[PDB]
Amino acid sequence: HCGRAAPCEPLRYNVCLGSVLPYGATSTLLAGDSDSQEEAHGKLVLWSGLRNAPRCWAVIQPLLCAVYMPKCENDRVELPSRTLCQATRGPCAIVERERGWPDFLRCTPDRFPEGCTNEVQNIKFNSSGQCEVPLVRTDNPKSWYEDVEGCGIQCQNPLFTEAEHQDMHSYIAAFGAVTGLCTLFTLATFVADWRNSNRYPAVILFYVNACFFVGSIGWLAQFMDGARREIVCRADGTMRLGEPTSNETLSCVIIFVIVYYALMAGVVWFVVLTYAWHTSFKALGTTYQPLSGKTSYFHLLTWSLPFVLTVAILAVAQVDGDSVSGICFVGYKNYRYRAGFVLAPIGLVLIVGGYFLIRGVMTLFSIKSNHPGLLSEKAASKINETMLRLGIFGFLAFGFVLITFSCHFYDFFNQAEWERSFRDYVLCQANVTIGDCEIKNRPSLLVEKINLFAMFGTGIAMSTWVWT
Amino acid sequence: LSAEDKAAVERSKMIDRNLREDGEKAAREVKLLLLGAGESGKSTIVKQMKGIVETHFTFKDLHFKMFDVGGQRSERKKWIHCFEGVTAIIFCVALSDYDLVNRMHESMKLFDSICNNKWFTDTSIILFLNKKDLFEEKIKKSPLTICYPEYAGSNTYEEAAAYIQCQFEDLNKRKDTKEIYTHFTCATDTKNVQFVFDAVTDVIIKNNLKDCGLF
Amino acid sequence: DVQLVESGGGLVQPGGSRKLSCSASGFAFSSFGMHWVRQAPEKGLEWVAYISSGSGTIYYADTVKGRFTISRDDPKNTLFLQMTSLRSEDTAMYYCVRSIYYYGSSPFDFWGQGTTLTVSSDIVMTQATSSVPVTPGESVSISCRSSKSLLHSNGNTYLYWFLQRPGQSPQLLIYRMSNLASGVPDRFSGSGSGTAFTLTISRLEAEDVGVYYCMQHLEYPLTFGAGTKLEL
Amino acid sequence: DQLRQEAEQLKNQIRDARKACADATLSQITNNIDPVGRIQMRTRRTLRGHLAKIYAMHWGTDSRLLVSASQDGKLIIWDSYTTNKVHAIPLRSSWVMTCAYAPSGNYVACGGLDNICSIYNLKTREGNVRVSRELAGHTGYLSCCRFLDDNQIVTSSGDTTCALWDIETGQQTTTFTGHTGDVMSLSLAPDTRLFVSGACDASAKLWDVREGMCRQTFTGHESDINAICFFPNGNAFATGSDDATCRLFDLRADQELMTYSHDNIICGITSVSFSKSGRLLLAGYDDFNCNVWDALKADRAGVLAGHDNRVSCLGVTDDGMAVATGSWDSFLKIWN
Amino acid sequence: IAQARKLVEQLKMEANIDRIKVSKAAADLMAYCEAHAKEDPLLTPVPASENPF
Ligand SMILES: CN[C@H]1CC[C@H](N(Cc2cccc(-c3ccncc3)c2)C(=O)c2sc3ccccc3c2Cl)CC1
Ligand SMILES: CC(C)CCC[C@@H](C)[C@H]1CC[C@H]2[C@@H]3CC=C4C[C@@H](O)CC[C@]4(C)[C@H]3CC[C@]12C
Repeated sequence: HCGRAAPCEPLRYNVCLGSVLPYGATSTLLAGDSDSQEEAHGKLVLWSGLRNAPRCWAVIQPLLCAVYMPKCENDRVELPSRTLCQATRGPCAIVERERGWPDFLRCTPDRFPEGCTNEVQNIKFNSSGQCEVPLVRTDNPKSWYEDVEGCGIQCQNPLFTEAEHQDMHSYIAAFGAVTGLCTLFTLATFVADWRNSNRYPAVILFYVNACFFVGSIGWLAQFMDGARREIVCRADGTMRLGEPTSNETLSCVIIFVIVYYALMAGVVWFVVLTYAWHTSFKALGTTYQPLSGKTSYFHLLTWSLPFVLTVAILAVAQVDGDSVSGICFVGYKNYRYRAGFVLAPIGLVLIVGGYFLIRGVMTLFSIKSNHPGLLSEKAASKINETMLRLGIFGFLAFGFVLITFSCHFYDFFNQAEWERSFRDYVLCQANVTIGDCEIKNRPSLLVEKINLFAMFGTGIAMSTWVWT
Repeated sequence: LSAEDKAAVERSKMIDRNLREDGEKAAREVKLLLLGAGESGKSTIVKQMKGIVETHFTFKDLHFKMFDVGGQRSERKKWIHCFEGVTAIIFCVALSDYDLVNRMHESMKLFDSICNNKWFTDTSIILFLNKKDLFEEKIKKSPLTICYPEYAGSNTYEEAAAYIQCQFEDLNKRKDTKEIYTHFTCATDTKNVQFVFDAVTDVIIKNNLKDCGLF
Repeated sequence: DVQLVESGGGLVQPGGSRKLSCSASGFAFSSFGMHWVRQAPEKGLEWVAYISSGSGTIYYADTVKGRFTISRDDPKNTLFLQMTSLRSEDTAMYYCVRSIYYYGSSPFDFWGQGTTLTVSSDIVMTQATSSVPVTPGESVSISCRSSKSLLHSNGNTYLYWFLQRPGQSPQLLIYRMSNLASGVPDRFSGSGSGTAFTLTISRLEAEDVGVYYCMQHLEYPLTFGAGTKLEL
Repeated sequence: DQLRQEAEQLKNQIRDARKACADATLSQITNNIDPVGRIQMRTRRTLRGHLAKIYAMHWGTDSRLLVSASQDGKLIIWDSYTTNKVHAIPLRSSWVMTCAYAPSGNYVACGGLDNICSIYNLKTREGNVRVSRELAGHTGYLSCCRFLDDNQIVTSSGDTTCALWDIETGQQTTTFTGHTGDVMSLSLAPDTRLFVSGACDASAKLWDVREGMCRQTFTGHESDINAICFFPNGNAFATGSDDATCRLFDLRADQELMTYSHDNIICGITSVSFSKSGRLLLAGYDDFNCNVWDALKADRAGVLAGHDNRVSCLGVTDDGMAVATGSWDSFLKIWN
Repeated sequence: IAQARKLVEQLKMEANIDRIKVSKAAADLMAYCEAHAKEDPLLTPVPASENPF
């Protein structure tokens, strides 16, 4: 019951775009949009527009050159079965997502009757498979260009050239180098007399430095012959997505966890330092020390918070790779999670650190005025120097929190646009054949340079305490 | 573990807690080593500001403990190392004994000995140039030149005292770490303990800021 | 010397409430673990409660868990055992017992007189012998067979031997099966190995008649034997 | 008036006598012995309870319970096996410079820088420890209290005298006074018959416990001597000095037997002691390390360098199971 | 001068002691030190079986 009465004409084109027609009759009934064989060819080369992303293209090809170029049997046009339709509806919804399936391809019981010979089985589509520059041949439903079938985005960011990558490599190199050297210098200064210098505030400052140093060496895990490929690029040749996968290597998940732990530990160490200073300066003179009693509990606290945050990351993890920066880090795929997980700790730390630092400076200001014993010029000089100095250090901290926050929000909005811009680009790259193509907006790379400057500036800020 | 060893560990932790608490309580006090040559004036200031004789007092919410070792006859170098980590060294010096017998030179020798001693490189020195009341009139007849050959100036207390103070404060070889404070004990006040408090709070503040990673 | 005396005894209605006050006088009470042990009118001893030095740890027996409460007051030097909802199996004499746990110590040394309170998986130290008569002048061995090998990795064998005299508080005789209890004559000698213990009383005289309880101390609850009473 | 010349005549006579019968050259005999090679030791346990410098250690006869002094004024009796504490005795005179331990293991004898060897009582009923007696009478400062029995204590004071006391009577039953300088160290004998005093006159003397008259007077040092310890045989003893030259003297021959010296060391010796066998000598230097010397060849054997400050006291057990060094880091380490 | 009198008395009392040739002294020292080479847990480190540390 898969046969209609329609007058058809002998073929003029003897191809299924790669496969020879095994027949000598072709109708234009199934093609609801097409009228003539010329328009049939027009719609054939239109749907040839699906040339890229072959995993659905190779299996739609039967349906393509079956509806447009069918087979007549004595004024009796053939209609395909349910199997050929349903093979190209669910996973091959590119036509639906972009242009919508027209009335002719919506397989309805009159259009596509059930349980009869397809006849297209003999037309084998083996000569198929293409991925353009922004695409790569993959066979992983986990890692594909989810919106589009067949291929997946490569490892190297397609929004730039290797010139910009070299520029960023040089940038991270310079900053990583200077911070590493300065932090090793302060490390050496504290460790050279480590057997003596066990006084706790200085030890806390040492631990801040140590954390930022391991952060530096984390960031400097590239520039090797085969570093970026093993870190951020996958086996298939796709960028890292949904890090970490339980399938492939755990190469960059560790370079992520160390740098994230480094920074979070460093910042929480810093706020603990500020608290320790406030509580000390409260009892400046009178040889009473609050900090010494409870040291163990606060030391435990500082270490745990980054670890519980990073496991809370790894629980539902959208961490992934980056070719422009050259590190697997969190939330490049999804703005919201990174936004929350960067903003919330930094907001907390600014609000509490600022407060404790202001209470500390207000205390050690008032001690100059109201101390019963007349403070000698030698003590007043040092307490005024430290007051001014803590004021400047607090000012720099505030500056770094502002610049990072502003840059983050800018990135969130621009990424929200870049997603759609890139989708329009890859659509254009698919449309180049039908009848290169301008990129609307790009990542302004100087703003990520600003972000890196902010990170390493914070890194260098915690080393002014040995520059006496 | 076992049954009663579990209790043994409880006892261990409990007395460790008591020891930490007692240590914390004791460490909040400040200790002042009180030197002085024989008959310099050590017996005056001990009472005025109120083997080994541990004598403690309290002024403006601080627990001061004076250890006077002057009443012991032994080699100084043998027991002096015991007093490392003491806050201040009250070094009383007889001023009136400039002429009595050389005593000034003996006090000067002891000061030079204990000031540059290997153990006390870090600690500050408070010295009370005492018995000024009898000294002021002693130079009307007997000039200072009898004790000091290389002095040339006026025989006025205001100058003589200042020169002797300068002469004593010159001895310290390490000028950049340990401060030297000076006072002339006055009978009518409680200002002596006030001076001690001021010097001790100064050195405590300096030490606390050094411990605070800023200095 | 040490003066343990207890009060708050008498008779209580079943399902009632009572507190027992063990007042310690004449030693540093703030550093001593205190045991509560009872004795039925005509049966052997049984463990009730333990409190450690400084209220750090508490232990109760399976029979009286959740019902009884034990507390100590250091500045007044008092031990309170409050019991509620009394059963017919609690009519007994009650002793508060000193203990101090450090290396080469002698726990369960001094036993208080005690009070009469009446109403209207673990180790079983099965003391084999129940009754045996003796004549003065002879030496006699008394053995009690353990249900579990007490010898620990440390090398010690946690077993104590207590003597009770007719109408008296039972006093410590041997501690850790080897070392003599302080202020005890050199006649008594404890010996044995894992799962085999014996106290030999040499040249037995008067002022030694009474009952002998062997008590394990390996895990908690601690359990006394049936005991052996040496008849005159 | 001139009898000092006759004294110095006898001094030269005794020097000529002791030298004329000295074909020792001890080293020229030890060449046949096979060397100990190199012995290394690891910190088996660390005992950390103090809040200041510690000044003294003493192993009990049990070879388990060591008593340790302190500077806060809290002598704590350690348990060397499980790192447990048993007693924290808070002494009155916060200045301490020595500790002893009874051969029975009952009494702990302390006393520092205020002329009172105060003996305590551990194995008592009624719980806590108590100050049994405060032995006073010395004019200088107590240097080393040591027990003979549970009743007799010998104390090296700082006033050039050594006192044998009687605890029951609490008075100096016997006094020994031959020294000119501060008597800084005392060491008893295995047979407990005659002890050796190390004084600040750069001269070690052999006393008699029973009689009271000195029998041997060994000189040869340039500086103060800070520790003595008998050869377990009881016929020789080591002497550590401020000249960094530990030397073994013979009680029978009546002169120095051999010298120990290494060129690059300029520090002072604090404590010396022998292992149970008496082959190697433990010596505590001011280089924040203790040196294990071969006491038969003078060749350095081992360096236990695991302290941030100088080692003030060094105890070897009476069964040779471990050594315990007490530094100024407020820790004391048990090496093996 | 009684100090000097006591000193010369002690020197006279100490002068007359029967010395021993070091030949035998060092021999006795070596003999004792060698005979007790087995019962020294520091020279030959006993295996971790008996050593309670
Ligand atoms: C902290 N400063 C940000 C600035 C924005 C930077 N950034 C966002 C990003 C990173 C990593 C992955 C993705 C992504 C993954 C899957 N589908 C779409 C996008 C987006 C990109 O430069 C872009 S936009 C884009 C669109 C398509 C494919 C790649 C791709 C890449 Cl790369 C990162 C650093
Ligand atoms: C003490 C105060 C100032 C701490 C300052 C917080 C700064 C230094 C920390 C907190 C969060 C961190 C940022 C979070 C993640 C990214 C995105 C990455 O693509 C570049 C680095 C960058 C931008 C990090 C740099 C360092 C950073 C900005």
